[PDB]
Order: sequence, then C-alpha cells, then structure tokens
Amino acid sequence: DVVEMDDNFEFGLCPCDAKPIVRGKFNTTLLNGPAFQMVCPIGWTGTVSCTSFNMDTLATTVVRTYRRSKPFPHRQGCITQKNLGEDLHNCILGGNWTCVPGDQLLYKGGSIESCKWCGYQFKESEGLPHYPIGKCKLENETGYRLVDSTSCNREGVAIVPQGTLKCKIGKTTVQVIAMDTKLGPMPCRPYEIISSEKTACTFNYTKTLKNKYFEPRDSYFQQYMLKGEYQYWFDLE
Amino acid sequence: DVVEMDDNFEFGLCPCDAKPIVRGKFNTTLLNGPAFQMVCPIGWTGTVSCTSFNMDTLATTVVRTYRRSKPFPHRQGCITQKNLGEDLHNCILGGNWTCVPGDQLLYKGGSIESCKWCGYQFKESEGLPHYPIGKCKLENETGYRLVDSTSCNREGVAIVPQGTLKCKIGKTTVQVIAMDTKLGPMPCRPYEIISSTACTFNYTKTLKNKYFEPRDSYFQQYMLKGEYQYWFDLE
Ligand SMILES: *[C@@H]1O[C@H](CO)[C@@H](O[C@@H]2O[C@H](CO)[C@@H](O)[C@H](O)[C@H]2NC(C)=O)[C@H](O)[C@H]1NC(C)=O
Ligand SMILES: *[C@@H]1O[C@H](CO)[C@@H](O[C@@H]2O[C@H](CO)[C@@H](O)[C@H](O)[C@H]2NC(C)=O)[C@H](O)[C@H]1NC(C)=O
Ligand SMILES: *[C@@H]1O[C@H](CO)[C@@H](O[C@@H]2O[C@H](CO)[C@@H](O)[C@H](O)[C@H]2NC(C)=O)[C@H](O)[C@H]1NC(C)=O
Ligand SMILES: *[C@@H]1O[C@H](CO)[C@@H](O[C@@H]2O[C@H](CO)[C@@H](O)[C@H](O)[C@H]2NC(C)=O)[C@H](O)[C@H]1NC(C)=O
Ligand SMILES: *[C@@H]1O[C@H](CO)[C@@H](O[C@@H]2O[C@H](CO)[C@@H](O)[C@H](O)[C@H]2NC(C)=O)[C@H](O)[C@H]1NC(C)=O
Ligand SMILES: *[C@@H]1O[C@H](CO)[C@@H](O[C@@H]2O[C@H](CO)[C@@H](O)[C@H](O)[C@H]2NC(C)=O)[C@H](O)[C@H]1NC(C)=O
Ligand SMILES: *[C@@H]1O[C@H](CO)[C@@H](O[C@@H]2O[C@H](CO)[C@@H](O)[C@H](O)[C@H]2NC(C)=O)[C@H](O)[C@H]1NC(C)=O
Ligand SMILES: *[C@@H]1O[C@H](CO)[C@@H](O[C@@H]2O[C@H](CO)[C@@H](O)[C@H](O)[C@H]2NC(C)=O)[C@H](O)[C@H]1NC(C)=O
Ligand code: IUM
Ligand code: IUM
Ligand code: IUM
Ligand SMILES: [Ca+2]
Ligand SMILES: [Ca+2]
Ligand SMILES: [Ca+2]
Ligand SMILES: [Ca+2]
Repeated sequence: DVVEMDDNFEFGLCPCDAKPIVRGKFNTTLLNGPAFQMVCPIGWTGTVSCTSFNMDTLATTVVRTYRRSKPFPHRQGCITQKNLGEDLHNCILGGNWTCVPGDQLLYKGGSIESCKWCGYQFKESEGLPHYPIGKCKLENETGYRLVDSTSCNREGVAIVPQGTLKCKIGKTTVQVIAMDTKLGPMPCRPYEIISSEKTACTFNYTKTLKNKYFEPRDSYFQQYMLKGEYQYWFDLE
Repeated sequence: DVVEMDDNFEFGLCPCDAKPIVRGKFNTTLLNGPAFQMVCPIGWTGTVSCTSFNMDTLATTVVRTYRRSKPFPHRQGCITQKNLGEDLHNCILGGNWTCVPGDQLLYKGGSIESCKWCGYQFKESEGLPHYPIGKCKLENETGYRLVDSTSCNREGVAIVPQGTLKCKIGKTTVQVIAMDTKLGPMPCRPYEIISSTACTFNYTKTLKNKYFEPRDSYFQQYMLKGEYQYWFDLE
C-alpha cells in the first residue's frame, strides 16, 4: 500500500506488468518493466509508484508506492565528481551517470601532473609566480582542480592568447598584451635575441612592449636599456 | 711760534739747523736734517715741531711748530689707490707708497677688459652663470676690482685650480672637482670627445654622476657608466 525506501535502497520490483512512475528531485532512476533501480540517489527525495494503466479506460491506478521523504546518504560504487569539459565538479546530487554538478573542486592533493594558466599550461615552475597556479590536474584524474586565481594582468602587462607578441614564460611559449605604458617588468623571458678594445659597439636586442623590461639589466650600464619596442644589451671596452 | 699747514702744504724747514720731530697719524714724511717733506699725506693729522738741542747746555727748545689739525684732502698727483698683488685696493690713508691699503674696489662702472673667476680668466659670457663675474679689470686700470662673488661650486661640482679633470667654459680651459656622488650637470662642456655592418659611439671622461649636454640622441638620456659619458649611434 506504501513502503519506505531503506536508508540505502537499490532494487525495486512493482508487482505485475504494472509500471513504475517516479516523481523525484532529479533523474536518477533506471527502470525496466515493473522493475526499477535507484542508481546513486545520493541526496534524492521523492516517490516511485507502481500504477496500472488499463488502456481502454485511459486512467491510472496506483497500487504500491515506494517513498523517500529524506535524502539518501552516500553509497559505495557511486562517483561524486565529474568532468565539465576538463574541470571537476562535485556532483551535489549524483550518481555515476547522475551527477548534478554545481561547483568546481578546490585542491588539496599532491603529485600535480600539470597546471594551467591564462590558456597556456605549465609542468614545472620556471618563471611563474608560484607553481600551484590556476587550474591544476592531479596525476590520476583527467580534469582540472582549482587551486588559486591569480591575475593574468601580471604587473601592468597581460598574459593572453589574443596578444601583440610572444614572450616565453617557463620553458613554454606564450603571448602578451600591454595594458599600460608606464615602466614595468615583463612577466616572461624574451623569446628570441637577435644580434648585430677590439670590435667597437656590439649589441644584442629583442622586441618588447613599450616601456617594459626583460631581465637582466644591461651587464654594463647596469640598467634596463629600453628605447621603443626594443631592448638592448651592449658589450664594449 | 705755530703754523697751520696749508691744505696742500708740502715742504717744511726748521730754522737753526734744528731737527724736526714728526708726531703724526701715519708714516708719511721724509727728513733731511733741519728740513722735511710731506709726501702724499692724505688724511694725515699731526705736528712736526721744529725742536732744537744744545750740545753745551742740555736745553731743548721747540722754536717753531707746524700743525696739521684737520686731515689733508686728496691732492694733485697722489694716487689714492694701489694694486695689492693683482687686486685693485683702496688707500685708507695716504697716496703713492705711503698708501695705507684698505678694502678692495668694487666695479663702479667701466669697460671690463677681462674677468677672473675661480682662478681662470674670461672675456666673454659663453658658458658662465653670468658675466661680468668674480673680479674684473678695466683697460685703463691694471688690477682686478670686485664685481660679484658667486660660488665656484656649481650644483655640487666645483671649478677650482686643482684637479681632478679639465673641462671647458667657453674658449677657456678649466679644471674641476666633484663635491658629491649625486647625479647632476657639469658646469662646463667636455675637453676631448674621443670617438670610436655595424653600430658606433663617441665618449669622454667625467665626474662620477655628472653629465654634459646633450642627452644621447637615441636613448634620450645621459648615459654615465662611471667616469665616462657615452653617446651612441646605430643605423
Ligand atoms: C533520464 O535518465 C536516462 C538514462 O540516461 C535517460 O533514459 C534514456 O534516454 C534515451 C531517451 O530518453 C534512450 O535512448 C535510452 O534508452 C533511455 N533509457 C531509459 C532506461 O529510459 C533519460 O532520457 C534521462 N532524461 C533526462 C536526463 O532528461
Ligand atoms: C559506477 O561505476 C563504477 C565503474 O566506473 C562501478 O565500479 C566498477 O564495477 C565493476 C563491475 O561493473 C567492477 O568489476 C569494477 O571493479 C568497478 N570499477 C571501478 C573502477 O571502480 C560501479 O559499480 C558503478 N556504480 C553502479 C553500477 O551503481
Ligand atoms: C587520485 O589521487 C589522489 C592522491 O594523489 C587520491 O586521493 C587521496 O585519497 C586519500 C585516501 O585514499 C585521501 O586521504 C586524500 O584526501 C586524497 N588526497 C590526497 C591524499 O592527495 C585518490 O586515490 C585518487 N583519486 C581517484 C581514485 O580518482
Ligand atoms: C649576446 O649574444 C652572444 C651570442 O649570441 C652571447 O654569447 C653567449 O655568452 C657567453 C659569453 O659571451 C658564452 O659563454 C655563451 O656560450 C654564449 N652563448 C651563445 C649561445 O652564444 C652573449 O653573451 C650575449 N651578450 C649579452 C646578453 O650581453
Ligand atoms: C716709520 O718709518 C719707517 C717706514 O717703514 C719704519 O722704519 C723701520 O723701523 C724699524 C723699527 O721700527 C727699523 O728696525 C727698520 O730698519 C725700518 N725699516 C725700514 C724699511 O725703514 C718705521 O718703523 C716707521 N714707523 C712706524 C710704522 O710706526
Ligand atoms: C705719485 O706718482 C705719480 C705717477 O704715477 C706722479 O704723477 C706724475 O708725476 C709727474 C712728475 O714725476 C708729474 O709731472 C705729473 O703730475 C704726473 N704725470 C703722470 C703721467 O702721472 C706723482 O708725481 C707722484 N706723487 C708724489 C710722489 O707725491
Ligand atoms: C680708469 O677709469 C675709471 C672710469 O672712468 C676712472 O674713474 C674716473 O675717475 C673719477 C675720480 O677719480 C671718477 O669719479 C669717474 O667715474 C671717472 N672719470 C671719468 C672721466 O671717466 C679711474 O680713475 C681710472 N683708473 C685709473 C686711471 O687708474
Ligand atoms: C660621433 O662621432 C662622429 C665622428 O667621430 C661625429 O661625426 C660628425 O658629426 C656630424 C653629425 O653626426 C657629421 O655631419 C659630421 O660629418 C661628422 N664629422 C666627422 C669628422 O665624423 C658625430 O657627430 C658624433 N656624435 C656625437 C658626439 O653625438
Ligand atoms: O512484461 U509486459 O506489457
Ligand atoms: O620543477 U623545474 O627547472
Ligand atoms: O626566429 U630568428 O634570427
Ligand atoms: Ca667583450
Ligand atoms: Ca702752501
Ligand atoms: Ca669689500
Ligand atoms: Ca684629466
């Protein structure tokens, strides 16, 4: 006449060519004939109800009601996280195949396969600020777990895929937009370094955002030798 | 008895081959036994009293006194100014060779032939915070009169007779010492701008953080390394 879903229900079986029909909080059921399975109804509340449906009459008739007034606990064999693209979200409400996502997972684990920041990704930590940066993916799981959010407006100059020319940060190519004109460091190493008493006035140089300076200062005049879109390093004596 | 000396009194003579005794204000007399001459006694006041002594009795008798009671005025060909070295100096008392030197003469107004400042000599305004400057001298005169007293220390670098490099003010070579390490301008153009497909530069020696005009054409800044200022050029 009615029944109560066990704290951890799984398999039902409505009596007789009589069909379960479920009003639930979210699509979690997996029905087959008069039988039905509640797959990972974690947090689920509602009712199955075996209703016969005489076909000429066209009316219903509920003959047994499995009921579940109170959310379910966990289970085993129930994943509680899913990849929304390449990002993990803790299924608030599922479910291997019934995750209801809402929020990306913060990070606390170890063995970081790689991080990903402003589009480009980084294994190893040359030249960033810290290495825990952006979305980082652990060794096992195939998706990116949030760790922090640091600007990609690193000090008056911006790291983006839509950029004016390419620095190289870490040992990985990258692209960058000026967001300013005042003097400020560049957050990448130069990409390429084009060249030109013994031999008098010899220098190396590199294209650059107006007023920004790659390390290091001139070995010589001991400062950042900027002109327009370029920076120089002189050798002489 | 007593004789007040004429405004331009110049010669005196005691009578009885009798010595004169010059009780005076400053040394300006020439003596010749019973006679005496007052050489350029401008401002002098005093008395020669023609005293006389007897070998026989020991009687000493003043037989005539000449008094100047009030200072003599400037007189005739008595130059009441004298060079002390090279600096035209006033004559507080007296005239040529009796002159009692006083303060140096200011530049009242005249045709300045040459100035001398910080131990170097200049005839044109080129390169100086002004001109005339320091102490100059007219053509008719032969000594320097004050004009002005600028500091020979220019925004922290000083132009002086000794060390530690030589630069140039106008036509005239000058020599200069640092007085700090803080960045600042040189008060002078450089001595020698030694010079040096490719790139190139000229350079010259300098005080630590001091800079000559001009800024590098290119980087548009004064590029001092340490003792030298550089000037680049690139295609
Ligand atoms: C509710 O969950 C199930 C399982 O994914 C979905 O049912 C399947 O969906 C399509 C069309 O409905 C069929 O091709 C499958 O054979 C269905 N299987 C069963 C047992 O019904 C259902 O569509 C889901 N609906 C949602 C999320 O709106
Ligand atoms: C949810 O999915 C996992 C697999 O992704 C299921 O666990 C596996 O179950 C199989 C049998 O199908 C076992 O032999 C494996 O050892 C399990 N594999 C892993 C990786 O855990 C789990 O049973 C599923 N939940 C259900 C069916 O409710
Ligand atoms: C992925 O790997 C992580 C660790 O690299 C595992 O997660 C840890 O699991 C232990 C116990 O199993 C917990 O104490 C920790 O909270 C987890 N975080 C740690 C220790 O980093 C996990 O086994 C793997 N995830 C799976 C199965 O996909
Ligand atoms: C400018 O470029 C040259 C060659 O491109 C640099 O040469 C390197 O520098 C040091 C000493 O000069 C050598 O030990 C390295 O082996 C050289 N490496 C290469 C790849 O040539 C030179 O140092 C550069 N000068 C700078 C940056 O001031
Ligand atoms: C007045 O007459 C002369 C002018 O210089 C001075 O004569 C000197 O006097 C000293 C003693 O005071 C003698 O020892 C020197 O031999 C003299 N030298 C010369 C060059 O004449 C005299 O002192 C003067 N009186 C003063 C300045 O009060
Ligand atoms: C002081 O010296 C000046 C010279 O600078 C004398 O003035 C001249 O003296 C001559 C005779 O020696 C006179 O005929 C003129 O009056 C002057 N001529 C010139 C060209 O200056 C002056 O005699 C001196 N006075 C003294 C010692 O009392
Ligand atoms: C050189 O020239 C100056 C400037 O002219 C002379 O000054 C003159 O002398 C009188 C007083 O002796 C001043 O009151 C006047 O300003 C000047 N007179 C004239 C006509 O210009 C100065 O005496 C001269 N110095 C010399 C001859 O040594
Ligand atoms: C750097 O030195 C060169 C020669 O050593 C100077 O070249 C002269 O300067 C001007 C403009 O550059 C040319 O018109 C002349 O023809 C050049 N003359 C000679 C003899 O070369 C150059 O001016 C110097 N740049 C500086 C000091 O900034
Ligand atoms: O098992 U039948 O409609
Ligand atoms: O992680 U490392 O050069
Ligand atoms: O990329 U290159 O000379
Ligand atoms: Ca070298
Ligand atoms: Ca007379
Ligand atoms: Ca004075
Ligand atoms: Ca020198």
